[PDB]
Amino acid sequence: LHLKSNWSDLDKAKKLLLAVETTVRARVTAEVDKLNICDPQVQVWLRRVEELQLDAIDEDYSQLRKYSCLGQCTIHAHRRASIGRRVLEALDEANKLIEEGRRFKKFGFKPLPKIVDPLPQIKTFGLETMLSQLYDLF
Amino acid sequence: LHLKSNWSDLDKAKKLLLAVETTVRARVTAEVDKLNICDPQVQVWLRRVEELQLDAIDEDYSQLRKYSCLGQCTIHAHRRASIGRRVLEALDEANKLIEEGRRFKKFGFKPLPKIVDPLPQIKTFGLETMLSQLYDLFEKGDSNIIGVWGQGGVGKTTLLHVFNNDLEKKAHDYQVVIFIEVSNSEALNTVEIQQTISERLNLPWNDAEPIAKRARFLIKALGRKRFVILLDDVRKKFCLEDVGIPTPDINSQSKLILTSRYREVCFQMNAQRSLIEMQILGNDASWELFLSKLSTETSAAVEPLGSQSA
Ligand SMILES: Nc1ncnc2c1ncn2[C@@H]1O[C@H](COP(=O)(O)OP(=O)(O)OP(=O)(O)O)[C@@H](O)[C@H]1O
Repeated sequence: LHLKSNWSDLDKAKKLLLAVETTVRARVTAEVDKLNICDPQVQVWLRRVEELQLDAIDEDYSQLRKYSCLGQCTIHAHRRASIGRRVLEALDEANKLIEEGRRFKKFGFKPLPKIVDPLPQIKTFGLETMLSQLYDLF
Repeated sequence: LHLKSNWSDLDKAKKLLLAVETTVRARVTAEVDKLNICDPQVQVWLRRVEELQLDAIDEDYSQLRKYSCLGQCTIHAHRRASIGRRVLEALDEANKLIEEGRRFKKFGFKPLPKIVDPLPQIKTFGLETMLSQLYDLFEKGDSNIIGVWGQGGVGKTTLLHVFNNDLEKKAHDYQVVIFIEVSNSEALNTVEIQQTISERLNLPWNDAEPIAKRARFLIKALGRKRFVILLDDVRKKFCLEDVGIPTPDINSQSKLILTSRYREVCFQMNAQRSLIEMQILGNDASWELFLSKLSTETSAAVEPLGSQSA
């Protein structure tokens, strides 16, 4: 019976993937604090991690466990194939994401300097006319 | 007969796994002592080690050893398959945990700086009214710069400490609260302030970076965060952009709180309309504070009521 072992491996992979995602997010947040934009590859990896949605197969396996009351009954044995393929797909996808996740070394890059750098914006009075004149000559 | 050899290998793996877990836990404890949070991967590994529960198969094999009286009898030979699979599963799982356990090199990481940094919480008396007033201007106030003035040593620093410590009770949208002690000099020692702000924002401090470039860097850094900076006892007018603090505007949710001994310098900070005068404590508050600084051998000589003594 490989289904239970594979689902347990999926549980371990899910926990370890949560740990890896937490570490990566912490590093990316540290880079962001330094005025740096997140690395595009790391952003794609984060998107794939967020879109994994292991909760769906978790609830699906729970629903099957509701009917896992008799192994002998086969009325519900048809959906075992769906679980058997989806759990394996989630497992090897998670393994690929883990192997990629552990490998990043850079997590950000300095963005190109902005077109305009903000300056102090102290409240002004009656400067509209001369500002318009400056725009006119500019 | 591979069962006995496999169980002996499981025993060796269990002992070596206990040793590995002890070493890893020692390293994690050392990292924790350094204010560092445990590495999530190491935490998951520790959880799996704790959830291994080799004692269960140990007792199960002992129960089988009670019936291990005859190899030939099939009465208990049925459970040999269960032992044969569970022992192997425990063995190769333990081997995987060992190979992973030996490989970690980092065991912790510096956590993100807290929303509020704790400050001394010396016991206060009769500060509730002015604390409520400070909250009123901090929340309702339409001006992002709040100025407080009063006589020297009337609790301005104490009010800032208690207010900053009380901010963690209430919920707010302010990510970072910064406490700055400007009264260290009248020459505006900018390096210490920049280091404090950089430390509070998890920024990597640099030694050879010029002051003006750092000021621009912090101005950009504070430009995306709703911050609450607490200047303490400012004594001369100084440009906020010079040190790196952006002057908050109505379009931003950041609030600036400063204290001073002089009304004029507070007026110079464009905080003329978030001004509160620090009134001295009342007679009842002064009396209840006075007892807190007296020994009972003296206090029990003064505290009791009813009987009147000089
Ligand atoms: N409500 C209070 N209850 C108890 N102690 C208080 C209270 N208010 C102030 N203090 C005491 O005042 C002492 C001096 O700090 P305080 O906050 O009064 O100074 P300050 O007004 O900031 O002074 P300065 O003008 O020199 O900067 C502290 O040691 C503190 O114990």
